[PDB]
Amino acid sequence: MSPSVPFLKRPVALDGSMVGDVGFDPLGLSSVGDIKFLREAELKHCRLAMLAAAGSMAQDLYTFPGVDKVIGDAKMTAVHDKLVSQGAMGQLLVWIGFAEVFATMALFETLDGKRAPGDFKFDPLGFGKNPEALKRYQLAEIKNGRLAMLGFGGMVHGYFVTGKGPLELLTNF
Amino acid sequence: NSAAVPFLSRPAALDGSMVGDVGFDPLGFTGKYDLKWLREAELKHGRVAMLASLGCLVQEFIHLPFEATSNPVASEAFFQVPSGGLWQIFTVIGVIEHVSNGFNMSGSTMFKSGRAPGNLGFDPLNFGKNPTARARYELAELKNGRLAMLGFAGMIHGCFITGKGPLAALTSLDWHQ
Amino acid sequence: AGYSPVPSPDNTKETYWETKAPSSQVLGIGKDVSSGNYIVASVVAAVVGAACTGQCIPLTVSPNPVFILGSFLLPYSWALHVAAWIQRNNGK
Ligand code: CLA
Ligand code: KC2
Ligand SMILES: CC1=C(C#C/C(C)=C/C=C/C(C)=C/C=C/C=C(C)/C=C/C=C(\C)C#CC2=C(C)C[C@@H](O)CC2(C)C)C(C)(C)C[C@H](O)C1
Ligand SMILES: CC1=C(C#C/C(C)=C/C=C/C(C)=C/C=C/C=C(C)/C=C/C=C(\C)C#CC2=C(C)C[C@@H](O)CC2(C)C)C(C)(C)C[C@H](O)C1
Repeated sequence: MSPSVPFLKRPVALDGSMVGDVGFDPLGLSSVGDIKFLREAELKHCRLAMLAAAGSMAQDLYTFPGVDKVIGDAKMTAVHDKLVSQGAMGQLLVWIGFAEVFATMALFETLDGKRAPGDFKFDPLGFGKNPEALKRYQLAEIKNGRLAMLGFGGMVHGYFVTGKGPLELLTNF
Repeated sequence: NSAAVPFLSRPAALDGSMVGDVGFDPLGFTGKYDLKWLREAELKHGRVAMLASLGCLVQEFIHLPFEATSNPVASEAFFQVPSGGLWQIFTVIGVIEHVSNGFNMSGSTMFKSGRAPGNLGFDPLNFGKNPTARARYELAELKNGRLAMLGFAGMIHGCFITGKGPLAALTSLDWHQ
Repeated sequence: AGYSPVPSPDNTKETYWETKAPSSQVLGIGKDVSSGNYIVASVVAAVVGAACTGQCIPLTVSPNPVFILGSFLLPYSWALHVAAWIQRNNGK
């Protein structure tokens, strides 16, 4: 079965219920552990990686006033290394750690069945109300996050090979 | 279920009775400790911090005539000031604590009398006559005390860093470094 | 007989066995993993751990963190193949 991998049996844990479930688990990593935990991890990685990809492109295009003096010609991980000394990365770490302690509480609730994986009730503009909308926007979120994980991996490793940011690379090659 | 952390369940102890409750206890301190003790601690911290923040702000601009009391920086003032006066304040604060609590200054014994948390009977001018005004004042006191806790924390740490008074530090922000 | 009941952690099951193989509750989080999955994991872990150990046998003063991490797969491969045998004789 397994629509994704047609020559493998459908993963036992994956019943097709969750959004973006094409029965893709060739190595059987869903059998080990709880699928709710893996979905929370996947959505965390999706959101973080797509923020990261958009941030890489946006840093390549624009930089805030006065950052050029601090970072020089640094791009990507070089910017990281440069601003760890300055203290920016430390402040980001402090605040993200606060949010992540509260996300720890959220994950403990999820494992107990109270919370749906990846649901933090963050909908200020109120986009997802039409249950239909949320159902589409969930699929779009998962797909875009996966594409973004791959895209950020590609961006970082292209920087490793060449030393050029994503769009600066794309312009000249 | 919480109203503050919408993605977390409402703390069982917090049920909307005490003023200032928005269901904010993500770490479950209320289940482990007495809520009345926690509220007494909260209001005491807020009151001390309110007084402290106003103290720093007034100190940096208004000074006593003596040279030992002419430091705009609060942190530096603590050490420039005579130690005897600081210890006198310590002892007087201790006496006030003892008397106000009634010598029942423990977790087990403080609320044996049954007094409501945060109520030490200090209302000289009698501003709590009107019950509705009293409820508004209670919420305002809680909010302002929390704000003062955070604000004085910021003041003291910015005094450590900048080495200047609160508003001097605010107006002397180094935009070019 | 008057001893207080012994407290045990949550979700504590009975793992005692007199069968040919334990009950696969012994493998915990990996109880639902396939025997073929355990076999492939054990072989891969053995190869990678042996390689990363050989890359560190003449230990230098600056060993590679990834090689140190991967060297822990040789001990891991043993448990993996024990789990493979357990899971082959329990129906999977
Ligand atoms: C020491 C001061 C103090 C104390 C004793 C309390 C006590 C209380 N607050 Mg809280 N509160 C405080 C400060 C304090 N508050 C401040 C400064 C704010 C403003 C943000 C609030 C805002 C607030 C709200 C909005 C609400 C409460 C409520 C409550 C009650 C239930 C929650 C609880 O158990 O909290 C106990 C909490 C503690 C004892 C604090 C523990 C601190 C840990 C151990 C370390 C903290 C480190 C650091 C400051 C955190 C940042 C780290 C960073 C570097 C990453 C309880 C009576 C709820 C209520 O009214 O219920 C009746 C409620 O709705 N509080
Ligand atoms: C709009 C919001 C904004 C953001 C989000 C932001 C973020 C960061 C970060 C990120 C973590 C760093 C590391 C950084 C660093 C510096 N900023 Mg900057 N900055 C913003 C705004 C302004 C303005 C208005 C000015 C300014 C400046 C400087 C100088 C001075 C260098 C020097 O003069 O030697 C340095 C070193 C001043 C300047 O010189 O700008 C010509 C100045 O006026 N920034 N800035
Ligand atoms: C949810 C929510 C909200 C929200 C929100 C927000 C802020 C949502 C933000 C969403 C974002 C930032 C999504 C970003 C997706 C990025 C992707 C898919 C990148 C792919 C890159 C690729 C494939 C690539 C590449 C590349 C590679 C690898 C090689 C490189 O040389 C270059 C190249 C480009 C070719 C709002 C605010 C509306 C409120 C609402 O109430 C709640
Ligand atoms: C008991 C009682 C009574 C009473 C009374 C009394 C005396 C009540 C007194 C109340 C007071 C003094 C309240 C003070 C609140 C101060 C706050 C919230 C400060 C926040 C500061 C912040 C956020 C800040 C900051 C800053 C930071 C961190 C860094 C700085 O560089 C910059 C900046 C300054 C911006 C009366 C007499 C009516 C009788 C009645 O029967 C009941």
